[PDB]
Amino acid sequence: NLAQNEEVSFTLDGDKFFSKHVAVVGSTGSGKSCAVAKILQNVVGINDARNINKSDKKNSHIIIFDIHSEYKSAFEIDKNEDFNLNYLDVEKLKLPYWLMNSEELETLFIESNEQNSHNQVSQFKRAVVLNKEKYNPEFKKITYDSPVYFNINEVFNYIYNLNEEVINLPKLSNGELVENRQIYFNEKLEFTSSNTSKATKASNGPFNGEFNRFLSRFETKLTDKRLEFLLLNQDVEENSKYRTEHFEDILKQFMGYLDRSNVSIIDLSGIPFEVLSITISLISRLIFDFAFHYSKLQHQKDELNDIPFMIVCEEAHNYIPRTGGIEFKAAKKSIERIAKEGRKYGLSLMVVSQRPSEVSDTILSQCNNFINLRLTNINDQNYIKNLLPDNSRSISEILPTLG
Amino acid sequence: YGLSLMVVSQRPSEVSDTILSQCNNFINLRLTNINDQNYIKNLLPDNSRSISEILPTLGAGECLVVGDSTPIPSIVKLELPNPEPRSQSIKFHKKWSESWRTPSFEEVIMRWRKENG
Amino acid sequence: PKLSNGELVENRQIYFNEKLEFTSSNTSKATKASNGPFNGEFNRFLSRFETKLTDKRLEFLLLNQDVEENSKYRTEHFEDILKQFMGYLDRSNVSIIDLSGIPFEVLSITISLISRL
Amino acid sequence: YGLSLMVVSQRPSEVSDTILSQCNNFINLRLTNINDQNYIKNLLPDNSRSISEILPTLG
Amino acid sequence: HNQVSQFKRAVVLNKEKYNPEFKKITYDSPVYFNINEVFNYIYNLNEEVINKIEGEPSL
Repeated sequence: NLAQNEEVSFTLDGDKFFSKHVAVVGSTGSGKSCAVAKILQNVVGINDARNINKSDKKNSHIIIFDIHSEYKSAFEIDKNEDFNLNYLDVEKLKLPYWLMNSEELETLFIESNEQNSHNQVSQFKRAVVLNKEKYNPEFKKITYDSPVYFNINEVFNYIYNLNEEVINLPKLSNGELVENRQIYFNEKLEFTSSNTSKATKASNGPFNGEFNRFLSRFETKLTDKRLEFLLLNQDVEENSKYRTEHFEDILKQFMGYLDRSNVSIIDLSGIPFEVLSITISLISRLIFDFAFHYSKLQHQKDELNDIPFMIVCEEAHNYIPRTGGIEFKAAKKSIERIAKEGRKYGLSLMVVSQRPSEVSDTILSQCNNFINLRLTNINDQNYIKNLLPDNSRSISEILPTLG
Repeated sequence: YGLSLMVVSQRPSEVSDTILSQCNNFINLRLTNINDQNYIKNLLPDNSRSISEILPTLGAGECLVVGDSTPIPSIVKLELPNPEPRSQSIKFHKKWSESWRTPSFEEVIMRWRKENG
Repeated sequence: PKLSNGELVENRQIYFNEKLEFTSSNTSKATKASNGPFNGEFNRFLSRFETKLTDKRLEFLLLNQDVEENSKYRTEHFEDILKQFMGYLDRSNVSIIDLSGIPFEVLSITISLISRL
Repeated sequence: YGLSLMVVSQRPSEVSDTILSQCNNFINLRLTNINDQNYIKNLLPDNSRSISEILPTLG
Repeated sequence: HNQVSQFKRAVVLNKEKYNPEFKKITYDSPVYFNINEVFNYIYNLNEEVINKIEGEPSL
């Protein structure tokens, strides 16, 4: 209802509002979360804690990137009204680590708080691609960026075979002269000493004595409970139940199609600050790929997307900052991917934030609708007023005077 | 060498000045951004800086022409093209008014990889 | 440079045809080996370069010459190409260049190429 | 997280602007430096600019 | 740059040696690291001499 007159009903053009990006910024105390929740209940069909869409389930799609777990009650209703919510907390989230491109894998495993040693990134890359090839023989082209299943434990055991003491033709001190190195992944293995010689050379490995602390940090990662949502600890059966043929199931639970939930909250409260960007980028990349393939498949029949996706980004000033370090590179890349393109393939981003003066302009300059609440910071006011397509003596004077 | 430019932009304030200043003739439609207003005012010749104040008020289908080719600035009404230009954009609201429609979510994943990758 | 099999390479030009395996660094005198000036300095460069080559959405650039029949194109495959942009093949008077499906990170490069041509 | 700031200074033009802008309420005593008064005026909420002209006079 | 790298390396080494139980020994970790042997570590790096006699490895 209009602020000036409470009897007149105020309405917009819905087809021109959600189909394009919207920026939602403001300040604490003005109910910015209040406005977001009201718009969300209006669009999904929550009215007076009751679902209008009882008999039939409307095709409303929403995925939310939550960092507080302060939006669950915005859609948690009594069960009798049949409005299910796909609550994806840190515990229930299942994101395989083998659908993960080169940069993300390297940043997750290889990158450390120190300076890396030579011939470490290359060796790990070779181990991962070789294990991908070994586990997936059916697939023709297997590369470092190929999303195919592999075991991180086998790669660790390969790096655990740092201790080569018998070769600088194979000379391995397993059995007598074992040739194939594929047994490296199966077991940790034990070799003999260097105080011996034969027809060939029996001295230290070319990589000998250079991965030691890399094994220390790496195995520390392999036994991390906070990172349990990557299915990293593959020893347990449930972590190994998901395979290349199971890429289907892990993606339904993002779309909520496993439980036909119109709203899919992805609660990222327990995600470590070191792996948050990788998670955001992976989810964004897979959503964009799904939308791209889905749209391109339907061009043959001469119609566009049937299931549009709507993504909201709770305080996105963190992972797409205006200025920042290398921590949030992949998240920025993926959010830019869905920002610049996604109108063609059926994707819309309603980014929400508290500080719009600290969010990257490469994503803020593309929202065709804005709902800004009360502002207290002057640079916030100036930046918002400059970004707004229409501001003529009536929009530039109201931002601080809001209630 | 037979190359001249004509620029089409929603926000003239963001296009680099290295080209917009090279334009001699202008087709100015309705504008609602003060920065665009001022930037256009600055680039326009002084002969129309008085009539240039009408830019926030051009009705639908009306454009203001300023430059050398026209003898004097004028407001020209433009006839609709035939066939009309249309973009196959997706509007989200009607697709959200329908029931749940499964993608069958199999052939898309098959299309992810053309043969094997 | 010394190969793993021991054959010294006199011409580096063999690198073009295939990849080659080398020997290991040794501090002794009978088989002394030293790392090259560019040893291990292109690992991230190589990874990103393979990532760019293996992209399926960038097929218009014809980057996968190794397995596809994209090596057919030559210096001989030429100005009949140029006439496609400008429309002399079908005698089209309007050269519309749609760039909706082009991925965003290669849009500027393609625009620059067409403009310079 | 349960931590807040109540900033105290005599030269607001010298304190970094990226914390003073975080302050929501103000306790303004007499100010005699014009460069500080202009800053405190520009940082204040709009409803208080008219009443803020008392700062040089408060005693 | 070399000073920063050497100092952080020495601090990490001392922190790891004196705190074996902790795993993610980082340069910001609030664990004990004595400065006398860090200064000594810089001293010995500044005065180290490598042996290049043939046969034995260069240590």
